[PDB]
Amino acid sequence: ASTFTNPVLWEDHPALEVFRVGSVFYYSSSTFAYSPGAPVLKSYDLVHWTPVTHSVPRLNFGSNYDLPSGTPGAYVKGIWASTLRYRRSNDRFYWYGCVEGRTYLWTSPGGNALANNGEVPPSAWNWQHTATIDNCYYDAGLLIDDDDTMYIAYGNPTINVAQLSPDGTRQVRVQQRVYAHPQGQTVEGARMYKIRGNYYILVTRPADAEYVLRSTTGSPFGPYEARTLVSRIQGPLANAGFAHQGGIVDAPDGTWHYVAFMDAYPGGRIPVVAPLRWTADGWPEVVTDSQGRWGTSYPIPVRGAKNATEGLASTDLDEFRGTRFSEHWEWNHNPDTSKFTLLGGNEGGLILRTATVTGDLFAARNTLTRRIAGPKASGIFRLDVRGMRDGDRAGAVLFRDRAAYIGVWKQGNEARIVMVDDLRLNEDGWRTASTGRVAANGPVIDTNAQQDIWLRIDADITPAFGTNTERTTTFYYSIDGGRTYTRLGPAFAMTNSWRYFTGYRFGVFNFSTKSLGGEVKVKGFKMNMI
Ligand SMILES: OC[C@@H]1O[C@@H](O[C@H]2[C@H](O[C@@H]3CO[C@@H](O)[C@H](O)[C@H]3O)OC[C@@H](O[C@@H]3OC[C@@H](O)[C@H](O)[C@H]3O)[C@@H]2O)[C@H](O)[C@H]1O
Repeated sequence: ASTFTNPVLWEDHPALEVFRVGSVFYYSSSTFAYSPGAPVLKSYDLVHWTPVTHSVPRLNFGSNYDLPSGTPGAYVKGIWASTLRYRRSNDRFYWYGCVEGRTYLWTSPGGNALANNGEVPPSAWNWQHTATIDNCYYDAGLLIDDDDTMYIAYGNPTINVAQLSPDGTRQVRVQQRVYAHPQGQTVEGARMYKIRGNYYILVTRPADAEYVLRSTTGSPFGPYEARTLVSRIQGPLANAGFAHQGGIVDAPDGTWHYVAFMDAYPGGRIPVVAPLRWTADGWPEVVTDSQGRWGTSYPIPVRGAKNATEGLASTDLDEFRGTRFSEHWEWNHNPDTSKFTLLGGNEGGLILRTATVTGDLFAARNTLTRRIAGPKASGIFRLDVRGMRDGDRAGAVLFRDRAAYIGVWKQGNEARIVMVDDLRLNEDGWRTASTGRVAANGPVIDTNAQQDIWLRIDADITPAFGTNTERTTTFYYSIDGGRTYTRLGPAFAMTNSWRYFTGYRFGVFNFSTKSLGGEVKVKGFKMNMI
């Protein structure tokens, strides 16, 4: 396939950093209070991406990341725009991110990637907390320079550059205000580069432009001068704001590409790719289509690229086998590890024991989530719910700050299917605004039905950002082994607001309104494109 179409991945992976090691491209994204945090995706062509690891296996940023006492928890805090690079000299990946005023470094060995055309064996990833720096590198962009000195560009509304110690664990020096926009416009989203002898920093003007800065002195400390890379460019997707932020990366053939993202709410922020050309005077420019738009299709960045993949694809059936989750799953806040187990053996399965007593889904620990692929997808959870106890509520949630679910309520000796809507957080502070209402009752389910209940969410995430239209999701259940599905409840209208940042997700939850002791088994999950 000699060309590709935008977007390259229709899944919420915001604040991307991209770089190349040998034959492999790596992409790092932001995850807020979702745990594990800071996913890493891998590609051979900048187009087909597979998740391979997460840089922060459990969030270590403070006790609120364990959701100890309900809303506002650490909702919409945690990992904002951060940065990742691979250091050849010690075969180590470095992830830095500022969270609530301190900067955290997590590192992993690379399994000798520099020597194996950039491949990291799946077993070699092993991320550990390596340092904390007592300066906030808001919207950090790491550069490992050609002489092995490490720098971080950061800031909002103006850009600073810090020099780190040789081991990357301490700040040695900061130059403040290496760039300020001359008309007082806010910039942020720094990514930092050393390209053919010169220093570049990419910054965004939220949320519609990207500037390229270049050091006027040839020093990493600048000062820097700017040119526009994109400003309010049209395409390649409608109703998804503007392509901005992101970063630039070289393919093995020496050609450069700009990987930006779109505000494709209600789905989230998704990556788009364009080629770059370099001017004779040493600046990069986006290659547009014949109409000056970010093109819907372009030549493939790598020809005859490897197609091999690690682990389960986004749409692959996941029966929760083995000892670890696939790279697609993330908990809402850190999980209580004493309250879930992956069963292993022939069948696998995930046991979710109730971990929180609450009437409020947003206060519940151990809600397991994953990204919805767009523009439309069905997510199906298969459960055994015989272990539910009085007051337990479990099910499949369309999860965000305006949420709905289809699930099972156990009251006394009755288990029944319900559809619940009007679950809402207040965008001003993220306290609960509504704990929901039963919008429809489904049937009472007997023990045989309880042993195999299938819960289905059909979500439409077709972009609607900036429009007056809200997309809708519908909910279904099966109590005949997935052979027949029955619709339950109204169509649920989804928010287009950007304030929660993360897109809508599919999730499975289990909590109690009375007491702990109950459990469900999640036998499987499947996402189908619809
Ligand atoms: O378009 C959705 C996302 O917005 C960008 O993120 C920043 C955001 O930008 C506003 C988006 O809507 C515009 O109409 C408006 O004019 C933009 O300002 O809001 C600002 C910012 O968060 C702030 O960052 C600095 C920090 O110190 C503040 O506490 C924090 O509120 C946010 O990053 C993003 O580009 C796009 O995806």
